Amino acid sequence: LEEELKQLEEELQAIEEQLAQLQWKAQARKEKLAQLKEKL
Amino acid sequence: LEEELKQLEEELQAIEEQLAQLQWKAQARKEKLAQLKEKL
Amino acid sequence: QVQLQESGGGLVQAGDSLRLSCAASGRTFSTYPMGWFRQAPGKEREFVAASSSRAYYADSVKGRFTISRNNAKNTVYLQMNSLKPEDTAVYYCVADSSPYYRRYDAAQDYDYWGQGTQVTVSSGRYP
Amino acid sequence: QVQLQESGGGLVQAGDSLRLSCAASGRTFSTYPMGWFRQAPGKEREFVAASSSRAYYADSVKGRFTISRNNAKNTVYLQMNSLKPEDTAVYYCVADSSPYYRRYDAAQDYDYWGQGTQVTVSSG
Repeated sequence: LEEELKQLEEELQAIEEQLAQLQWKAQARKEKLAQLKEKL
Repeated sequence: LEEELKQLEEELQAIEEQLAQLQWKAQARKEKLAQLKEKL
Repeated sequence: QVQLQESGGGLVQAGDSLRLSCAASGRTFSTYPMGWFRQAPGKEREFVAASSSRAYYADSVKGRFTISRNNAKNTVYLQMNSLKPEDTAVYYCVADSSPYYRRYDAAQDYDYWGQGTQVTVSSGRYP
Repeated sequence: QVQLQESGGGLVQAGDSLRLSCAASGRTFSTYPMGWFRQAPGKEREFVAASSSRAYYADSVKGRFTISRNNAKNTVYLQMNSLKPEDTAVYYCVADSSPYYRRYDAAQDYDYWGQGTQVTVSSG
């Protein structure tokens, strides 16, 4: 059970790292998109 | 510019599908984690 | 052990229903997305339905099939209504154990596969 | 087509500072993570720094190097202080154009690579 806990905690950390980068990638694209739609 | 617009929107949609799944995966693991911590 | 055991297939008449069950008996399937693929005679494995943050359906089964889950029993269900002979196939339960992104309709992105259950739907015209 | 062009390398003495520049000239790069890798003699390309939601640094350069970006100019920079002979390497600018997850410290997860600029730090 202790190893299950550890692996669960590692998976959760791995998901947090993915979410951090993807949310930054989305925010950067939303900003660029807003600029482009204003231009168009 | 029109091509940039289309690709930005496709990328944002792909990022939103990833975020939806990754957040559900994280929430499910947090739920399991609390249960495991209660067992332990 | 780990198993995914499907049950509930069989022979039915066109227009009837069937409920497929997938009993996951490994461990911790609650954190995994789960779904169903089907392989018709001489055709490739085709996506049917998946469940994670929401339900996903192949266009050919929308409004007829409903996927649902019961975590307490570690099971996922495929309620199949208004069955057609074109739905005859072997139906496979799938699960995604990865903490990384996986595409819900890509067979190769699910790492656990059941053995499959046969669903046969007889046509309304009988000889 | 799309490229990343590094400049600012050269020969330097131990203890000095140096600033590397990388101009991205393909398309917009403000939505992409950008970073630096290096290859020293007889070693593999190794992660130095990356910039996205935040700055990341290899342990071997933390507190001596800074990564920054000028989005308007489509450029990324590597500010280097307290240079040592083991910092001698070819320094490569990199970019990640993917809308999918990519690991900031894995060379294979960057799809755009500059040609590299040589930095040489001679011993005192």
